[PDB]
Amino acid sequence: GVLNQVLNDNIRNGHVVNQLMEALMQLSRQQFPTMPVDYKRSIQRGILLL
Amino acid sequence: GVLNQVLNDNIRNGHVVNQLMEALMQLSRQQFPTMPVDYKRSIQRGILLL
Repeated sequence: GVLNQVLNDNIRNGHVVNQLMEALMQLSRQQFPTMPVDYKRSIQRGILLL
Repeated sequence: GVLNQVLNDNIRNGHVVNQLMEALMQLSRQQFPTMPVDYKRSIQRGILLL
């Protein structure tokens, strides 16, 4: 009888995080040409920690 | 009725900063063959600040 706001049924059986990891691993695999090495190093470590 | 020293009308609508940032990003992406890495690093950090 009651309306309900339900999640996707893909968030529930957690596989969204695999797409997230795919994206983050890709961004690790790139280079940051515009920016120095220390900045990229900081960011890529920050996402390896995830 | 009065003379006036008007600006360009491409400056009033801030677009010249795009020319500037494009030039700065080019200069950052280039290497400094003749010079060390600490100088390049300092310059490129100073360019990212802006």
